[PDB]
Amino acid sequence: EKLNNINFNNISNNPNLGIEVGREIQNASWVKSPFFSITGTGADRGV
Amino acid sequence: RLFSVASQQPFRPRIKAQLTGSGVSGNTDFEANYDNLEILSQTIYPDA
Amino acid sequence: RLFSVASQQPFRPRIKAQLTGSGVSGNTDFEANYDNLEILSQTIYPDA
Amino acid sequence: EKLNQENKDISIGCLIGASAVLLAGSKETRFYIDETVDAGRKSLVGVDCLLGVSKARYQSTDGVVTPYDNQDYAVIGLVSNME
Amino acid sequence: FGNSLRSKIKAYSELERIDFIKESVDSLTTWMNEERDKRIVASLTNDFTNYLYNAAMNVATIRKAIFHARNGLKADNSKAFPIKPIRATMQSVGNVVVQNTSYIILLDSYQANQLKADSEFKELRKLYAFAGEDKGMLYSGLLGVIDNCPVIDAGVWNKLNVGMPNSSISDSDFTRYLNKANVSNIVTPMQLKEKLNQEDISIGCLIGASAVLLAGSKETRFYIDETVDAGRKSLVGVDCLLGVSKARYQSTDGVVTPYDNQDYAVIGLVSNME
Amino acid sequence: TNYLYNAAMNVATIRKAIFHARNGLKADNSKAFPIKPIRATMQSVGNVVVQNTSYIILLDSYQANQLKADSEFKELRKLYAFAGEDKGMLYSGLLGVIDNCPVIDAGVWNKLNVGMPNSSISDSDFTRYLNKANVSNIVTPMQLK
Amino acid sequence: MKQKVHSVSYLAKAEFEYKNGVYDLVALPTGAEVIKISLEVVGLPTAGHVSVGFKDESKKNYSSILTLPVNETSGVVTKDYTVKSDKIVAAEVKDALAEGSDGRPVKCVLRALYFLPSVIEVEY
Amino acid sequence: MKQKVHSVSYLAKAEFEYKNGVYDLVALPTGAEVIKISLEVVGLPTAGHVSVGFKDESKKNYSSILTLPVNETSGVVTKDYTVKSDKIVAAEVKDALAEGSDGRPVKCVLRALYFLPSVIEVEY
Amino acid sequence: MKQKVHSVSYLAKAEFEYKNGVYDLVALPTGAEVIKISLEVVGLPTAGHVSVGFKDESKKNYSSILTLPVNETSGVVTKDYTVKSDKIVAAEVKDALAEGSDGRPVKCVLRALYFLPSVIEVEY
Repeated sequence: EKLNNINFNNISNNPNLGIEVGREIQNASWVKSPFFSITGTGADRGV
Repeated sequence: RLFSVASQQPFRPRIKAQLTGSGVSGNTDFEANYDNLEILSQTIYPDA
Repeated sequence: RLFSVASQQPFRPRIKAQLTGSGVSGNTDFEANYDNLEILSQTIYPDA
Repeated sequence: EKLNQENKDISIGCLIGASAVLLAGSKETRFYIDETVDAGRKSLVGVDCLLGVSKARYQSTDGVVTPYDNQDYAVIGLVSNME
Repeated sequence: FGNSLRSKIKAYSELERIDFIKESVDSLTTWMNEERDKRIVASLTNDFTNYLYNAAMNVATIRKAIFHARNGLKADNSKAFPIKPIRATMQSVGNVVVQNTSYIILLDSYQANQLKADSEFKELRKLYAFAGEDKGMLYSGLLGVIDNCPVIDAGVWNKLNVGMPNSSISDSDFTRYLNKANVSNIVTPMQLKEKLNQEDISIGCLIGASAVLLAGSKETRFYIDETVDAGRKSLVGVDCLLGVSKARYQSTDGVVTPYDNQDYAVIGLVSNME
Repeated sequence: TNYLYNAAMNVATIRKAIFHARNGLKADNSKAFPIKPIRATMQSVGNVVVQNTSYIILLDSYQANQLKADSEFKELRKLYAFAGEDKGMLYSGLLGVIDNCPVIDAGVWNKLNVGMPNSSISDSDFTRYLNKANVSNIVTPMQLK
Repeated sequence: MKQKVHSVSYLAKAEFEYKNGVYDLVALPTGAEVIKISLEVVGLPTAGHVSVGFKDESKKNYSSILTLPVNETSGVVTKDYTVKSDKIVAAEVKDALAEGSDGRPVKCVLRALYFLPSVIEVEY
Repeated sequence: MKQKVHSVSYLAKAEFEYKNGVYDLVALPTGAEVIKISLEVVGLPTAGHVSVGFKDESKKNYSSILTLPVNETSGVVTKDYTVKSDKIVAAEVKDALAEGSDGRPVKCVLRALYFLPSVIEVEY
Repeated sequence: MKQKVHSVSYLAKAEFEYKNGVYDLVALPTGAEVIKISLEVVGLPTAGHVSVGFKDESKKNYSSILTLPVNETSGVVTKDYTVKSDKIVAAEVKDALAEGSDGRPVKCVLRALYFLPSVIEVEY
């Protein structure tokens, strides 16, 4: 029943504070293989 | 990166991972092997 | 009570306790007895 | 059982006040009409609702203690036997 | 081949604020890109007729490979036939033309580093700096060219993205990308490691003209089915048909040539990675 | 989660970090995932076109000195000079780029200005600028040491 | 690897009250792929047998495929069946009197899991 | 010939690691037509029993329907079930120590094939 | 109560003519949930065994899972299987001569009921 001691809580645990989630989901994929540059319709293409 | 948030609430940015699933081959219906889109998130809390 | 909220997010109904503190009298200035704005909250998650 | 400890069946009523329960979420139930089942021979009609029903019972946002805290806002139970 | 995703109920989709069609189409575009690239790579690094093996890549082995391709030699000097170059120019050094030839070299990332941490490669890069020939390659961390052949860090094969394979890829996860109608024999990096272990590894390639043949459509089709679960759900699928095959050119009649069961324009480059 | 320790900042460690970022290996060369780059461009090696990744590598000024006193850094600067690459960096005291990645002298964290932290920053002082609502665990530089 | 498979499957559940007679439990199409027939006795019988088998829609082509005495109260056919004009699953109880030992009537439940004759082509 | 049949069927597969405890493997709806329950032991146990049965979502209504000692390492329920408020398939292992004879932990896999309560009308 | 279940199920039926050899009956995808394998002998064999098992698409990874002598003429595998690179159900007959006692050739029918690797999420 201790009254008014130090809190030690973050800005979380504050129920007045509401969370917002981002509409924009970011793809975790960025790498691009070189094969498109190799691939071609000419007779002298690697692919 | 800046994440300018109107109403300056806590934010929750999200990313989506790679689709690491073997699909379907040939006439097999798409649905015989569904892939799963996994989403990852984290919460940003303000500080005054 | 109906709480129509756009985006159908989990809602945060929120109330205030009535002020039950004696104020000030006469020339006494407000800061000699500040009143406390106490807030109470609840979370309503949706069900599909 | 709680009443028994402090066998007859019981019946439950209540005195309710303003904002006894809270209906968060839209009132717009959604209807889905799929006239494509069986290549379009058959139809399927579905109804869906997202609804948050909660009996009003608030919690303190900090450590302050309040009479309203952790109590039904506007509901008083009334329990009798089934007879 | 193709893949698909089915959504949550529209209530859940707009609850967690996901635009399922858009995100699904993006993710499936990524999946299909990686899948067709893995098709090409798996056909490319399938059973090797001639492959060189050095415990670590170096300009010694790159030169040996460009050598064997340019004049048509095998590891044990079985002398198969010369690999057609990607580009075959012709220039005179003093007063005599020599027909210099250009290839492509796809190196695993571990192999690219083994080449980077290679003495002779360091002096070669130094000399290019002095001459000002490969300018932009030491600045950019790339591998430049060797003997007129670009050396490319393709990457590593894993679940997330396509790259040159290695012996850690399981047999099943490799044979998934082989047509089995366009390949006569299957030799996975597991099997190749066991093979050269008779006397973990990482595979690279030397590529000439028409090393891998693609037949059919390079285009991709998307199918959007909004009418799932009466409409609460949508199904997004992605599909393409494409025949990939490493050029092999068996025969027409029963006559035997040096071309029969020979990769037309591919030389393997195996090296330890770890 | 992923950090490389060397007794001094040489170009070897910088390039090792670039390699781990580009290919996605943990500090114990185990496979995590390729770090997204600050920039990703297309560069032609011969006729082939590959994708190059530029990160930003922020060096504590102690580390910037350790790098300026690196033999391999001097060799690389000599090569850049011969090839006519990024110029006016040794003259203007900067650190140039390494594997397409700008190397930055950030400074030293003190009471006056901001820079990369040292093991001399107090745990209390370091935490003062941590939200503790936006972290999973606290590893101050003394704890890292 | 490529094949044709049955992609449509149904389960039919039917109850009868376990006393002498013949009951037409499940109807099957021609070419149906009957892959499970299970019979269950809900209650405590005292005397009698239940025989499930196949018979024609009209003519008297009954032939038992699973016989259940009183004691075990549950059974499953040991064999798989392609429907060839025997399009009725039927059950007959030749011996049975009132419920016995319970006062509450004895039930029998038959569940038939079968695949439809339709096929689709799939390669893996 | 006309009837109502269950046209929707699901299979639920769940693993647990075969040491003492209670696990809630499969959730079933009311009116579900449970037609196959199979339990499998992956590994070489040395001592213990696995009992699978039905229990409530909340209250302590557990009752074993299939018991598996160490030796046979596989089992299937001999009976068919219509879900009536017992909407949890659960498995308990009362006796078990570490893996034994292998060095690699012992797995148990439960597969439940059940038909949904929905019915459709078909005539043949 | 919430889970992921396999909602897609196929049945593959294949016949062979019961004489010495190896037959590739059913093709399965990786992650397939094989829940029933049944073998049936149509006719009256006089001598021989049928062994059904799993093998690779290419390499010689055959291993019998169900052996059937002449007498019983029907069998079902006692075990459930998740397909892990063993994507061929195969059957071999090592001993067999002509039909015997009938004059009409002896058939063997294999039915494989398996659930596709795809899963969906359901709560009850």
